[PDB]
Amino acid sequence: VPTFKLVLVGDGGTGKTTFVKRHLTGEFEKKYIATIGVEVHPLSFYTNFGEIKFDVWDTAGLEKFGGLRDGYYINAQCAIIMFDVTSRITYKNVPNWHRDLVRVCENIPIVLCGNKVDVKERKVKAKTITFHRKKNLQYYDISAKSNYNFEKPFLWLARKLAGNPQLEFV
Amino acid sequence: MDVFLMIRRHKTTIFTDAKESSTVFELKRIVEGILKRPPDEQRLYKDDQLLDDGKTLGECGFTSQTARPQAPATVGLAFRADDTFEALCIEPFSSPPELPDVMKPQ
Amino acid sequence: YVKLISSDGHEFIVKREHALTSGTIKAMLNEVNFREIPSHVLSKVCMYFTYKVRYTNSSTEIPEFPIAPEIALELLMAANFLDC
Amino acid sequence: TLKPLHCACMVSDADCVELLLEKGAEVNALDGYNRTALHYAAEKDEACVEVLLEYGANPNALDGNRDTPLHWAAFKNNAECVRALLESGASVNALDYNNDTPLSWAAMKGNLESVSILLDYGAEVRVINLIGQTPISRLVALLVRGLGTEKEDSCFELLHRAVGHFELRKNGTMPREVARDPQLCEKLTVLCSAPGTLKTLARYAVRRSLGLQYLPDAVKGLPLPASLKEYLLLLE
Amino acid sequence: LADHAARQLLDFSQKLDINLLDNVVNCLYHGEGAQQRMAQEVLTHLKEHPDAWTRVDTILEFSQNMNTKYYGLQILENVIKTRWKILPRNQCEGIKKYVVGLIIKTSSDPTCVEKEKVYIGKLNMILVQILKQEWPKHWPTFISDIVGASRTSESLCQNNMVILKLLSEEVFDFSSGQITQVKSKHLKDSMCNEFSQIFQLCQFVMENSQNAPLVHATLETLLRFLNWIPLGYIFETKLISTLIYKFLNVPMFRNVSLKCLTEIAGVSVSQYEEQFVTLFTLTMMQLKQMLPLNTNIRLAYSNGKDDEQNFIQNLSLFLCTFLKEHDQLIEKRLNLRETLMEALHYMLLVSEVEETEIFKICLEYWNHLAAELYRESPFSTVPPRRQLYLPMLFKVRLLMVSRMAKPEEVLVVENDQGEVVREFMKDTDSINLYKNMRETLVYLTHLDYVDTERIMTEKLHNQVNGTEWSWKNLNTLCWAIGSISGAMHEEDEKRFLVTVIKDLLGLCEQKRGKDNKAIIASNIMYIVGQYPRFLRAHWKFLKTVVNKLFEFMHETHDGVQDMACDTFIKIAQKCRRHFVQVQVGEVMPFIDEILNNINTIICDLQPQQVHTFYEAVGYMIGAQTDQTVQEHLIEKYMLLPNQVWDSIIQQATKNVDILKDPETVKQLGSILKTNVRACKAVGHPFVIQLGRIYLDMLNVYKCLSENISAAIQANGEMVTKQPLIRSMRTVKRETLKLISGWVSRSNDPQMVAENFVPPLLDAVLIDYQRNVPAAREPEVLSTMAIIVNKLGGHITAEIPQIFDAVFECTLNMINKDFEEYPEHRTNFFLLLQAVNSHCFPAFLAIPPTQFKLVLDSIIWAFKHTMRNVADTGLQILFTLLQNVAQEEAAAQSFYQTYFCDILQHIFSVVTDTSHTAGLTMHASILAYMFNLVEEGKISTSLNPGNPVNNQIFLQEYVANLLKSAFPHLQDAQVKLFVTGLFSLNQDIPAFKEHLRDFLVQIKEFAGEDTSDLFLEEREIALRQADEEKHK
Ligand SMILES: Nc1nc2c(ncn2[C@@H]2O[C@H](COP(=O)(O)OP(=O)(O)OP(=O)(O)O)[C@@H](O)[C@H]2O)c(=O)[nH]1
Ligand SMILES: *[C@@H](CC(=O)NNc1cnccn1)n1cnc(-c2cc(C(F)(F)F)cc(C(F)(F)F)c2)n1
Ligand SMILES: [Mg+2]
Repeated sequence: VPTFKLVLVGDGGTGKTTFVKRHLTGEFEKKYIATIGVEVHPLSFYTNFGEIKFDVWDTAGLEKFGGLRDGYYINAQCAIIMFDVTSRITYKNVPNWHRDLVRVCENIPIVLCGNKVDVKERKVKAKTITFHRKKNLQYYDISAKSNYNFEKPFLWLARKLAGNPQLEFV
Repeated sequence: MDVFLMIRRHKTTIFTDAKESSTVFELKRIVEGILKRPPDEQRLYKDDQLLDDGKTLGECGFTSQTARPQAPATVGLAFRADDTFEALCIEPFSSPPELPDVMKPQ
Repeated sequence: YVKLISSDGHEFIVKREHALTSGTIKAMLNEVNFREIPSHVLSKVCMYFTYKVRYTNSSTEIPEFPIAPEIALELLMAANFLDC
Repeated sequence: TLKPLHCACMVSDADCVELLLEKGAEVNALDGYNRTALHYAAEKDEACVEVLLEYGANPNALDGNRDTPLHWAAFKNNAECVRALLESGASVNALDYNNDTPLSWAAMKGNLESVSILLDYGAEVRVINLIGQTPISRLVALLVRGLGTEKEDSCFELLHRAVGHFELRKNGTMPREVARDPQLCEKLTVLCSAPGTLKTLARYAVRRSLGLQYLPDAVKGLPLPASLKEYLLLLE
Repeated sequence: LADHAARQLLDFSQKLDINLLDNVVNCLYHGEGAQQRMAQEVLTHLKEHPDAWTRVDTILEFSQNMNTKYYGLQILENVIKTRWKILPRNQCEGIKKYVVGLIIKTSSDPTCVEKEKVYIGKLNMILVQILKQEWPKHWPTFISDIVGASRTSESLCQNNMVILKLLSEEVFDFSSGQITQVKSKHLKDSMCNEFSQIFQLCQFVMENSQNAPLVHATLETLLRFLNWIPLGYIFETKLISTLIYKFLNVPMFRNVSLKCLTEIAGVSVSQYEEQFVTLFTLTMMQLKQMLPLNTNIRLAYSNGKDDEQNFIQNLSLFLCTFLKEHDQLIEKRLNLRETLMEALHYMLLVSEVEETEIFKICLEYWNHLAAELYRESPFSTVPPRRQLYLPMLFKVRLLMVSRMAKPEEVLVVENDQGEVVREFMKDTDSINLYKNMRETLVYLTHLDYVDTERIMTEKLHNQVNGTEWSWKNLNTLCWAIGSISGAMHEEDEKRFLVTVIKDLLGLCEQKRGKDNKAIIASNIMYIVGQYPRFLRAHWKFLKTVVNKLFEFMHETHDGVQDMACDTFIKIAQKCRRHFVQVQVGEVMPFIDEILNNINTIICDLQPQQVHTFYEAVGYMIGAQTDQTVQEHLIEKYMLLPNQVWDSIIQQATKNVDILKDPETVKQLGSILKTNVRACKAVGHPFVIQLGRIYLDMLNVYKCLSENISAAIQANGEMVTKQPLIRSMRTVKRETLKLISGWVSRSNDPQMVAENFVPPLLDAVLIDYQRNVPAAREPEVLSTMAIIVNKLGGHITAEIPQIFDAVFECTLNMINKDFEEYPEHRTNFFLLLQAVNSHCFPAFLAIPPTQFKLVLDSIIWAFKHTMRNVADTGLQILFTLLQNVAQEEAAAQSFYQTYFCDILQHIFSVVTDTSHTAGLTMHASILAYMFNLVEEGKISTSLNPGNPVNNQIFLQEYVANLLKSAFPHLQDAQVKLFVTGLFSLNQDIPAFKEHLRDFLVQIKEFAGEDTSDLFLEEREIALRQADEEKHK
């Protein structure tokens, strides 16, 4: 049956672990438990064309608690490079993570997610996220707790990966 | 409720409103009001059918539904011409002209 | 009451205020003679007088006033002359 | 889902429609929406309407609801379109599935020009559609909402003159929406209660008598005085 | 499980078992649970130990599976990054030769590439690190050797182009934050000198070679290099011509050629105009060749595959960029007018693509064009540029109206441990898209308002007769109609909106069925809400709209009621004035009629709609100017909820245990929510309503606090899942929200302080202190924070009481660990910042122990991980330092007691990786501290060295501290860094970059001037910086 793996990247303070935790169990988490190394989370989805499962790998975004760095990316077919709209610096680091990712990937499907749009202090102004364009990256404004666009990244990745532009979750 | 009656005799024409319960004697005083002819010297007809002076308007051939102020009912009247009931004669109105060409039906 | 005489010589008797509806009659104001109004129109205008004064300021719906198409032209002319 | 002539009417280009009418056998041809191209011509421009009418386009072409092109011409207030369609012989009292005559739709918008033309061709004012509305009723409903301006006032004036007399107090009382406008409800009530001058009634009877022909030219043959025929043309 | 075999991998006393290492590395990528956990742990520990050479030189040889060699390369990269300059030169040369040999052996095995693609790429990365650290001086011939090997064979040329790409990246785009400023400058200078030698090889492989993989690699390399290549190579050669002719018109090269052409076009130089013109002309010719003007681009994209979609997007990018940058040039070039129009048509066709990103890209240029044209002349439609562009504007407007992002954004969110509400978003991506479209459309309307009117009329009519009837189309048209608002003179707006409303009502009558009726209802309700200017000139129509809205709020069909309430509040906000006055022909102000009917209008709305409706009414009342009339209005306005309030209060007085009745608690919460909305809308005068319930509100708040504390004690934290507990916590939060909101709106600080404040201190703060920590309400702090922010000094006297009540108990929550109780941290530090910024004298008065605890709290604050907490801590500290500059009496004591510790803590944070976010604040604080030092302050920080000027003692102290933290730093490094601190004192950006530079060095076992220090260069930079801040 179909199966893939998924690796999460993005400097700390941008909700990398919260996305996977929510999708796994559904309830939000507030504590900023810094991620260590990588955690393997088996994930599942159901669509009009059946069930597709992701083996999600959560790479810590902190230089001090990262682990193997790019080695985690070796077998990955898809990944989300995420940041925070409230913290401007988290955006300036997106190109660095993108570089560290591609050099070990063959332009696989990659989605750029700008987290924490529910916060009303949008430090990362819209109209200045032009980077994702010139690297053919799919950009989503998202929020982990308010669930805004909370399914678009996975849906788009499934569409590009399983190869079925009519794919849809149910 | 009440009904409106059209009183005619020869070229004469008089209009009035009368209740259904009104007796034809009431209409006799109404005639007297403008005409010097006493009531006994008056007799009334509905399309030549003599009207009993004691008969009430409701029970006669006149009623509000039958006659409207826009659509009255003609009433024939006769005097004692030479101390004798003159034969009822209502002079009809001048005949209407002929409809112009434009107004004929389709 | 007032007595109305048509062009054709027919005479019509109506109470004052009823017949008073006509502006021509108000200007006239106990007799009125018409050289242009035939009897078949004088009776029609009298019926209109009673109809209007009966349904004047009527709360309930006013039933339509039937008019014969044949007389319509001279009926309108007479109404204008009397400016009822 | 439409023929090229219908699209040409969509753009409403006189040259395109007239040159395509060389194939004009499709002029009276239905399409995906059942709209005869003359409908679009009426909706858009008068020149297309004229040129289509030149080549035997059916003025009374129906549709999915039988809303002949005259109805749409009136609804859009295309005065020239309406007058041309009528002059070419359109059914002034054409009835849709709701019986909404073109005059009813013209009143729906309070557009003065189309209403004036339709009355001038002896349109029927006392028509009532299935839902029960009437031209004057809809025009009043527009006034209640406060929309419109002196133009709608003049349109109401013309309809009041034409209808001879009218009543709005359904079941002896005004409709709820009208009630909330006392300074207008009073005017409507006093109009309803007034029987109407005999001259207006005679005018209405004459206008019914004339029928479907073009009245102001028709009245020229009448022996009535000039001022009074003008009155018959709702100049007062 | 094999952990007993696993933990040997860290056994460096014995030779590595390459087989076991490879097995564990592979199981990492093909393991799970404890296997993956301990595998990654062991690998991370293994990568850290010193004997990396013995492991690498063995793994790269005897490793079987590729990722194991990859892990070995990662270890060697760590070695090259950390210990490079301290390796013996023997091992240096051995490593260089070994890696170059491995690269040559692997690269040339097939003709162009092999399964080692990741492995060879990482080998390239290793060599790139070696080159970064050895190139300009130790290998002055590497570039020539690379060029020669490239000319020799393609199996070497392609990998050499990859190497050059990687190096150019690392040297010109990823330098800051990973390489010292001076070293980066040196490398960039060397590359500037050595490029041409690469450039000729590039031109050869581009114009003569024909190995498609190689040429694609060369095109990628040129793209990357173009970010910094000297423009002489770009615009003064045949590169553009070769690109266009030989590579833009074949599927596997057009993408990269187009990217390169885009990058070239983006340049903004002025004297390369002719090169740009030729670029545009040839590119358009080629585009016509491959992409004919009449192509169905939308269908092509929908059916096309990744290559076609990418080409479409990059075509869009090239056109947009070139036009935004130089379109004026071609516009001036008369003969190319046809090409200009053809490009505009290209972008029109592309705009039809359904992809959001592509549509946004095109809309960017569309907005730029519209704004430029509007600036050219503000009057509506002759301007030259406008005269030229006019024919396209019709299609521009048609597209803008046919597509229009929906302005609204509504979400359903559950919060407060299970309470669901409705929320709106401000500036998500979709809202910004709508904003851009609306701005462009408004400009266009200012150009040709008549044409916009005509188009919108036509589209609406098309909807009417069913020719184009569709919910999607109707909604889009309505959003487009609402987009313009006041865009035209109010007479034209009058006519246009009259026509639109007539048509929409006609359509509503025409259609039938609940679905169509609901859709049309939502549509018109939206349209009216967006045209307050018209409504304020038509009292009758406004009244009718309000009445119809009232009618709708009784509707049970979903979606109607919410939209009705939203429209009502939107109308009230923009039209509040007309509801509280007698309009012509009116007897009483319309507000009075509304108030009398509040009983029945809301008989069917759910509580949220009720609150929104009350908010709208409150907005409507605020317009009232007469104080007495306003008071009567407010009395009647709040009459209804007050009745339930008083009933519940009386019942509780009879028996307080009713407060444990969930229904009563819910009703109280609803009443408080209504009051909160009313306070938000009405503003300051709402106090009259507040005073009527202030005392019993606080009393019930206290009672609920007691109940919840007892429940938590008897049941622990788990009981918070009880809906009853949820309800009490609701009540509390809403009470606090009301109080804080009114204080925010209030404008009589003395009256507030002397009347409403003390009851809080009585019935809230001691409550907070008494409650079990778990149930303590974090919002409590925010209320006092806002109260202080508004009152300024008037509340100063009570600051010690507030602090003794809340401060000590709060810190014990947030000092044990960095994580738990985050909201508490945020609220507490907001309160602390407010106190410091407005009530500083309070800190002077409180005992010195309390001040010491406050400083400890600030340090603990800016030592947190969450960036918001850290920034708040740093801002608090900076404000505190600023204020102390005035309290000269205690300023010296504060310095002597805390300055050295604060400086130590700042350096501790800066020298840590997990806090680079607050680099700017660190720079500002340090610059301020050193300005205080150098400019002169009376006291001396060390009694034994009393005559010793602080300017010297601090230098020595900081140098010693840095040495203690980082022993491996060379004394010259630390001395230069400290001297620069003074030198870079007034140039805050220079100071920040100097801090980052120092942060770079500490990560490496730097050598004794072994290609790291550049001391003379730094001396010159700092000495002038010292002169710079001097003057
Ligand atoms: N406003 C807002 N904050 C969120 C949202 N999701 C998560 N957060 C906050 O961000 C933090 C996310 O922590 P993590 O899940 O570990 O993700 P991270 O911030 O990238 O940290 P690392 O995974 O270790 O790199 C949480 O502690 C939340 O406080 C959200 O949807 N909206
Ligand atoms: C037409 C008939 C109607 O009322 N449709 N809506 C529903 C829906 N569900 C049940 C019953 N009726 N119609 C539709 N919308 C309007 C209308 C709405 C508004 C607004 F203010 F609510 F937007 C105002 C007006 C106005 F201005 F009074 F004409 C009409 N009418
Ligand atoms: Mg995490």
